[PDB]
Amino acid sequence: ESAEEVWGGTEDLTSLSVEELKGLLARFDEEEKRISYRRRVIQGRIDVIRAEIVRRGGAVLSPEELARVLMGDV
Amino acid sequence: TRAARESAEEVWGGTEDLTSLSVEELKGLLARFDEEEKRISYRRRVIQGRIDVIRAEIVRRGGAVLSPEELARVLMG
Ligand SMILES: Nc1nc2c(ncn2[C@@H]2O[C@@H]3COP(=O)(O)O[C@H]4[C@@H](O)[C@H](n5cnc6c(=O)[nH]c(N)nc65)O[C@@H]4COP(=O)(O)O[C@H]3[C@H]2O)c(=O)[nH]1
Ligand SMILES: Nc1nc2c(ncn2[C@@H]2O[C@@H]3COP(=O)(O)O[C@H]4[C@@H](O)[C@H](n5cnc6c(=O)[nH]c(N)nc65)O[C@@H]4COP(=O)(O)O[C@H]3[C@H]2O)c(=O)[nH]1
Repeated sequence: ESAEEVWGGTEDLTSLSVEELKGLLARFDEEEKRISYRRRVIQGRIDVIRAEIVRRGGAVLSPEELARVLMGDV
Repeated sequence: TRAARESAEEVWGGTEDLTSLSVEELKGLLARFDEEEKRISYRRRVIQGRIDVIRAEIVRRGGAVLSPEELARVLMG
């Protein structure tokens, strides 16, 4: 929370100390871990939604075809 | 890879069986999902942009200093 604002008024980084950067880094890292996770998940759910469109209906996908779809070829 | 799944109470919130959705609805869901995907990938970009900037500054001055002793224990067990 305090990370979003301090990073906006801190202007340049030398004004901070190392043990303060370790703090900004920590609270910005996991926010990136879960935003990237949430990203890859919905990105994968899009490849199966688009793949579903071309299989015309209730396409149950064998573990064989899921690999192809998840790479990008839906 | 675990903390994300815990706070991911909204990523699998009201999801539906994609093999049950009708062809018409799939296109309607593709639109909604395509908009959040492009919005989370931007916030992702600007965020990881900060991280690289702050990680560079740290390494520049003090850095990830880890005494060869403690580091050995990390690699050992
Ligand atoms: N449906 C779907 N969409 C996807 C997938 N992966 C990425 N996208 C979306 O489409 C764009 C992908 O561009 P790219 O040609 O992979 O081009 C990417 C890629 O070249 C690079 N990039 C971003 N993150 C990474 C990463 O973690 N690793 C690598 N190697 N390149 C990355 O930055 C470019 C722009 O990324 P963004 O701004 O996020 O823009 C991304 C994102 O909005 C996927 O598997 N499925
Ligand atoms: N072509 C393409 N491939 C993609 C894209 N998004 C993800 N990938 C692939 O999927 C892997 C996992 O990405 P993640 O789970 O978001 O995990 C990512 C993400 O969390 C993070 N990352 C990616 N780019 C940056 C960056 O510029 N700064 C920081 N701090 N982290 C980054 O590190 C991991 C990157 O791992 P990579 O070795 O790049 O490995 C990436 C890359 O191989 C994309 O848009 N386009």
